Formats: sequence, structure tokens, C-alpha cells
Amino acid sequence: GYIEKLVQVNRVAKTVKGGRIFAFTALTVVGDGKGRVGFGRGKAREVPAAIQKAMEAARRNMIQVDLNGTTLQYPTKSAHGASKVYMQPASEGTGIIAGGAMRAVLEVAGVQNVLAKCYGSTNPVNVVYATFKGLKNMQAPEAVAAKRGKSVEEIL
Amino acid sequence: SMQDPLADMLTRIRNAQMAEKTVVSMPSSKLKAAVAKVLKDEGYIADFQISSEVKPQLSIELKYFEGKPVIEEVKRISRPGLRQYKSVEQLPKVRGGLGVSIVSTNKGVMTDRAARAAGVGGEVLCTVF
Amino acid sequence: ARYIGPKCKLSRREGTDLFLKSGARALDSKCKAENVPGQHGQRRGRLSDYGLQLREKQKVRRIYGVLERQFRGYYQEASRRKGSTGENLLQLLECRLDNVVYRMGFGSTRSESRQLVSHKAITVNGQTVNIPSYQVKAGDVVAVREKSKNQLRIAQALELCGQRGRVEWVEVDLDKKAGTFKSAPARSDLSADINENLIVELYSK
Amino acid sequence: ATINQLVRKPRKRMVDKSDVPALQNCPQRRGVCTRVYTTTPKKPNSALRKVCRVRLTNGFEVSSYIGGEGHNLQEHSVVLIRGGRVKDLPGVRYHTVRGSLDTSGVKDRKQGRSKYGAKRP
Amino acid sequence: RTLTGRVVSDKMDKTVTVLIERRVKHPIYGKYVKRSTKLHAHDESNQCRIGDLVTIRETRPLAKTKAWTLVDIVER
Amino acid sequence: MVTIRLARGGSKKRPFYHLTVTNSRNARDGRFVERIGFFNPVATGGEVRLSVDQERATYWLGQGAQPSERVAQLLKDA
RNA sequence: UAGUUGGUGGGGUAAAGGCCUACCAAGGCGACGAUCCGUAACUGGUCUGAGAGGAUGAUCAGUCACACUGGAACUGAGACA
RNA sequence: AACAGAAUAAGCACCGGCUAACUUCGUGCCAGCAGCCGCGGUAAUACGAAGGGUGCAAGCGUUAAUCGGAAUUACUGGGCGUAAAGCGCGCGUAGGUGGUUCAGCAAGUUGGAUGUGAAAUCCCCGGGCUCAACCUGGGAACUGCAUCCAAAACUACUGAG
Ligand SMILES: [Mg+2]
Ligand SMILES: [Mg+2]
Ligand SMILES: [Mg+2]
Ligand SMILES: [Mg+2]
Ligand SMILES: [Mg+2]
Ligand SMILES: [Mg+2]
Repeated sequence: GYIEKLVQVNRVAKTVKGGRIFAFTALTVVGDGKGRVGFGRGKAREVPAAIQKAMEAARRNMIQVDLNGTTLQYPTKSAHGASKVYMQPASEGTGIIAGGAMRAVLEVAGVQNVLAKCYGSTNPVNVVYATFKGLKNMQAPEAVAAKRGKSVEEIL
Repeated sequence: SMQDPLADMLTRIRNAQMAEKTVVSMPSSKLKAAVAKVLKDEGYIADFQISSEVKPQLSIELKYFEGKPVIEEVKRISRPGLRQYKSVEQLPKVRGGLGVSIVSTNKGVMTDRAARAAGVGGEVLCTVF
Repeated sequence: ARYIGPKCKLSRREGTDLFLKSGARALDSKCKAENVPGQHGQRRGRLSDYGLQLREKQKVRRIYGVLERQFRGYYQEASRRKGSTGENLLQLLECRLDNVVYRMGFGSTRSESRQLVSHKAITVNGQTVNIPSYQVKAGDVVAVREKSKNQLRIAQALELCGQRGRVEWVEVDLDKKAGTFKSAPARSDLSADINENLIVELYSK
Repeated sequence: ATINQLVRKPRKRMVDKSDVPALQNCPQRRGVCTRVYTTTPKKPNSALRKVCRVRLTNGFEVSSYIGGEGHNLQEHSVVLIRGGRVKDLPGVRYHTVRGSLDTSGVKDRKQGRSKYGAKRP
Repeated sequence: RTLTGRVVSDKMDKTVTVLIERRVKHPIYGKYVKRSTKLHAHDESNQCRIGDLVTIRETRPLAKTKAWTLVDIVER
Repeated sequence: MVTIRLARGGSKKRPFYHLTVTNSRNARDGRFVERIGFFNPVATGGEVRLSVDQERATYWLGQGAQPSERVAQLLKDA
């Protein structure tokens, strides 16, 4: 589906000769409010056209996320580049408390109780990779129990 | 001159599940032969054999539910030179109770789910997911 | 310190009904609630992300009439109690005495209920209370003092109860004027325009 | 670093020092003034800043800065200085409170009067 | 209360000196160091050798800096 | 001597005493051996005025503890 | 570092001790930081921190140290007041 | 409890970006501003004013001083091919770590009991002042140290291979 959310806008450039050609980039994540997200990056020549391009690439190559219901399954920790990310599920009344670019991922996924923090280099185009290695590699235990459930899930 | 044997059993397991091997053979001891019994009962390997006479070996067969293996990570906790000891209150839980943690207690090598039922603390060895 | 001044102007910035004017005459006829106040009431665009959370916090804080030194005091008692600080923050604003006088219907505005408490005209357990912060419990028999039962401020306001209904955690008696706070409210009688997941997140950073 | 090195030589946290070295742990300080220069700023500006030099009751001889729009500060007059680092001028590290003892504030000012010390009309 | 150490000195008169080892843990880095202890046990009969393994206990002071005594020699 | 006497806690014009057993040459609010009860003169509603415990008062008074003037009656009115 | 570190004999004090003295002996401590320099009354606690920790010891409470500066004893249950 | 009458009683910083909230008028590299980026050379949403607006309120602002943010002294929680960072290379004392079978022991380790860890403070459930601050009853906690009892997997010590 489609619920859109913008994060970043830049002004990249390019020197040719004579002057300097400008261009705009944008980063936009799209989710469904249930656990299907997708991010997208587009470059164009103006703001109202660079956002439209980044929205279209978001709703291609999406991710199914197996959330527990407004929370996560377990504390995990993933990294990409020089960016390290930590996330652990929380109680009911606590909302989402994260920084800038992990709120926009964790809104549209539908989770509400995420309690996150990012270390290392804060790059909004690169902390998103650090988040999607984490969420796309969840497990959601298909087991008979948890304190007992290590005889039917390990064979899954 | 290897200083720690049990961080070498776990290293060969982690490496063989990237070369996509099936059988792994390392030298044995009376502790490694008890750890692999615990990983079998929790279920991460197929079986294990102590089959020699003067250099007794340990032949472990690995599992693959997918192209991805069944063990995804494993690290040694009580490295020789740290010696991590834990009571029952401060005993850790990995992944909200979905991994296993192996604790050498007063009643033998058993997992974290077993000794916490018996209420006996001890010494951590590893945190297998 | 209260807030004394214009009162459509608060409803005119946040862009909602907000229930501040007294009578059932008309919204947006005394008020003209089409635009942001001030000179530049026509230009708009892109409320900031911090500015959204402050806009939600300032909305809830102007329905009821608190100030921020008091409002953070309620936020500490929310995080003390067990579970769901968003719901607990609302139920400490519902049990306050100036709200329950408004829920029983002894006033038109909520600011009228603040003045009826302040002039010792309201009792709680059979004894006089003149504090607009008194946290009432379940089963407190709020009644009206006999020296002022003849005020037209109370008599007229009961015809303004017709456009309100009963909130189904109180009960009011139109003869002796003695309401009964039955129990705590639930998280269904409150409107969905307020959000319990923006005020909690504002007080982190 | 390994654990057996940190036992032998533990991690020693480095310390800073005060950007205001004079007026040792106190918010204000008085002093009598000596000279009223009018110096020039650094390169990317162009102005003529007004700088007085003060001898405190500590005995220190530090330069200061005077704000506002016009000062009556003849020499040998007491002032009351406070901290504040002017980025423009070099060596200037202290402002000067208006309206406190001798400087007597400014006049015809109606925006931000608690700064610069002006009354209410 | 009863300690155990090994002798390092026979130079004084009716006075012996022990080393009592000890493993205290470091308060913040979680590692068991070894830190020593050196007492003056009151010898009584001038008959212990450098390198023994003896046993001490605490009495009232006999000289200054000498309040421990000798229980018995355990092994050579 | 040792003695059983009254401390003083609470705000202005609302006292709340404490039956302590102290050495005699101490302060009022200073050190004490132990504490055994309280005394609340302005007790109203669900509050209790006298709350002395008779076990330790059996113990100390048999070993030469010397009570005060108010404590001469508060142990009596139990 | 030479009553310095032990031993012995005698004194001395409510009380063990180089506490003191007479001879004997040449020991004692130290890189696990002695010695020396610079600063500072310590503690239960306060202030931040998710936590580990980090700073800090106003009011209240416990302990120590002084009573213009440097000494000194008496009286006495108990002071070097 | 009664009487008088709406009478007896509102400021302060900010509005270019971080950062909620804006346009005209003076000024023209002058005066001036400033926590950092930096504005001012004749049209200044940054200086000085005027309207408007936003934050807080019997207070609001600046300065001084600590801890956070700082995974920026990293035990929990970082680094060393080129960004700062591997001694010019050896040998070796103190010290740190120890292949594999039994057997013993119980110093570490786990579990339990007792003595202690002053009261206050913090935390939890209550109770009093018209509410709250404040006062106060009962509990937990004070991570500790010591003495006993038991267990024996691993480390240590001991005996044999
Ligand atoms: Mg931190
Ligand atoms: Mg008036
Ligand atoms: Mg201006
Ligand atoms: Mg830190
Ligand atoms: Mg070597
Ligand atoms: Mg206590």
C-alpha cells in the first residue's frame, strides 16, 4: 500500500565548465502501517519532482517485517557502514523514542514501542540500511513455547 | 601452543558453516564431549561420535534448514583471563529466551533453562542463538 | 495564574472546535475560525516535526487550563504508576474537581466551573472545597451548597446539558443538584483527536 | 587495551580549565578602569569596537568590552564586569554590566531593557 | 580465625616473618589480582627455617608491630 | 544514667513525639539506644495517639532506665 | 631509619607495648610506590545517569580536631579543660 | 458567620538556521549584533524602532559552576595498511595464561542459615493538614563483611599416568 514519509533533502552539484550545475536528491520511506515497508532514493532537478521519483522506487523492492504487534521480538543490534544501531522492545505506554531517521522507519512499519539508539556516524541515508538489516532478519518463533520452544523452532 | 581448547571447537563450527561442510572432526576432551551433548538435545547438530583409541576424535554433523545454517552466531563468554561467574539473579538471557546459554553448575553442564529451574548458578560458557 | 484574554483566538490557531465558548449559539460565527491568527493569516506550510509535538501538547494543556509547572507535576505521577503513562496522564486530568463540575453540568464553560469552586459554593464529602485541583475518588457525592442553589448560572446551564448527554461515569439529579462520581473513565469516552503518544514523547527530549 | 594492562595503569580522565581564568568561581566582579581604547576587529568585519582595560580587586589587569550605544565611562570609574567571550576581538574575554554602578545604562530603548538596564516608561 | 603463610626471614631474635598471599578482586574491572601481606609472627623457640609453611593466630601485642604468634609448623 | 524521654518531630504547631531510650547526656535530636513508640497529641480520625510496645519496656525498666514526667503516665495509661 | 628494628633486666600507667631506661644483637621497611612535595576534615548521604559510573560532603545526624599564639600540669568519676 | 463592591491586584525574553513564532519604517562596511554559523557597501524577515505573533508566569532573563548529550579515557561500550596510533631487532627476570586421562582435596564458585550493615534520605503500600508541598505508620532495600552447613561441573592445590 502507501503511506509516505520524507526524511532528507540535499543540494548536490556538478562542475562542468562555465558554471556549476545543481541537482536535488531525496530519501523517502513508504510503509503500510502493518509491517510492510520500503525506502527509496531519487535524484532530479527540483524539489516537487525529486520527491515523486523517490516515492515510486520505494513501493518497489519492499520488505515484510514480522512484528509482535506494536513491539519487536527481542533486543537486537545491527550495523552497516560506520553506523551501529541498537533496538529493544519496550512497555505499552512508552511511544517511539529514536532519532530523526529511525522514527520514520519505525512509524510506517506500525511498531510503537521500539526504544532505539544509533551510534557511530549518523548518516540518514545510511542508518536506514543499518535498520533494514535488523528488521528483515527477524525470526517470529514458530514454536510450541519459548522456555520450552527449542525442539520445533530450531528445525525451522 | 593453544591456550584455550573450547574456543577452538566453536571456531571450527562457525567456519564450517560458511564452507558448507557437513562433517567436522576436531580432537576431543571430557568437556567438549559434554557440550555437544547439550547442543544436540537443544538441537543444532545431527549427532556426534567419540571414535578413536589414543587420539580420540569428535565427528560432528551439521544441519541446514535453509541455505542459511541453523547456528547463526556463537561467542565465548568466559574467555581464559576473564572467568565470568554469575548467580541466578544476574544470569543473562539471550534474545528474550530464544537462544541458549550454557552454564557449568554444581550438577553438571546444563543449559540456562535447566539450572534456573533448579536454582543453581555457576559459570557461563557461550551464548548460542 | 490563569489565562485571561481572548478565547476564540486559541481555538483559531489549533484549528478545531476545542469547546471553549460557552453557549450553543454557533462555532465559527463569533469566532471566524478559518485562519491562523495575526496579520499573516493566509500564508501557511510545513509545520516542523518538533512543532507538531508541541502543537499536540499545547492543545491538551488549553482544554483544561493547567500551566506547565503543574502539567509536568502530573507527568511525574503518570510515570510513577504502573503501566500506560498515556492513559494515566488523562485519568489524572479527568479526576480533577473543575472537570467533574463540568461533567455533571453545573456550568457552561469549564472556566465557569473554576469560579464556582473558587467561591466555596461546592462540597465534596459534605464539607466545603474551594480548590480547583482536588483529585476526587470513586464514589464522592459532589453536591451544591444551599446558600447558592438559586443562582441562574446553575439553572440556565442545565439546559446547556442537552447538547452534551451523560458521560456514563457520573449521574446528576436535577432537583437537589447532587452529582455522584461513579467510577474512573475509560479510554473510550475521550475523543480520538488528542494523542497519548506525542506528549509522552515530548518530555524525553 | 586488554584488562591486564588497565589493572596496571588505569584510564586517567583528562581535565579542562576555565575559559574565564580571572574572577575565580564568582559570577560578577568589580574593578576600576584604566584606559578606554577603541580598537579594530579581525579581518572579515569592518568596525571600530570600544574596549576598556580594568584593574580588578584581584590585582589582575584584563581588557573588557562595553556594549550599548554610548558610554559615559571616563577613567578611574568603578565598573562591574562579568564573563562573556567576544569572538570578534582578540584578547577580549569580559563584558561590562550596564546600569549597575557607574555605567548607568542606555536611554530611549524599548526592546530588551533588562539587558543594558533600562527602566519602564 | 587462623591464617597460613610461608617464612622469609630468620634474622631477628625470637621473631619470624611470613608472606600471606591473597586474591582480592579489582572493584571495577572484574579480575582477581594477587596482593601480598607481610606480618611479624612472634616466634617462640628460634627454630623455623627460611622456606617453611607455618600457621599463625592473633594474640595481644608482645612487642610493637608483633601481635601474631606461631601455632605449629605444618610442613618443611 | 539512662532514661526514657520524648523527642520532637514534625512541623510548626503540630508536634509528634518519639519514645526513645537514650543516655542522659545527649541532645534531644541526637543519638539514642533504640526507639519503642510514638505519641501524637493532635491525632484525628484514623490516627493513634499512644503506640507503646510493652516488650522492650519490660526489658529496659528492669535494668534501671529512669522515665520522664510524661512517660510516667503514658506507660501507666496502656 | 639509630629507641631506628628485635632481645633481656628494671621502671611506669586504670590497661598490652621501646611507653621509658640500662646494657645486648644489626636489623626494619621499599617499585604491590617507602620517602618527599602539593592540596583537603572524613562518613550516612545529596546532584546528574536508562544503567555502569561521574562529580561533590551547605541545612539534618554520627565521629574527629580546635577555643587570641606557644607551652604546662593541677583538681577530679571522666579535662591536659 | 455577616457586610462593601468588579471594585484591591501583569509583566519578561524571543521571532535568519539549529528553534515554537513576521512584515513594514530608520540605518547605509557607519553605528551596532552575536551560543555557533556569521549578518551591515542604499530595497536589512539577523542592527534601531512599530504593529503582529510565539513561549513561559509572580516571576522572567543573563553570568558563574558540576553531571548529561560525549561509544570524546569505551569494565558494561572504541581503536592502531594509508586519517593520531606496532618499540630498529633479539634473548630474558618479576608477572599474566596452560595439551590430555584418573584420584583426592574444598582455596575460588553456587545454594542456605545466623550475627551485622545507626536513625533519617531514596523506593513501595497506607494514614493526617480543605488539596499539594509537608508530617507520619508498616515493608523492601542498604549491592557489603564475618562465622557455620551442603553440593563438586569448571579453575586452583595435591597424587598418579
Ligand atoms: Mg550515558
Ligand atoms: Mg479589577
Ligand atoms: Mg530586529
Ligand atoms: Mg561516558
Ligand atoms: Mg622472551
Ligand atoms: Mg538505615
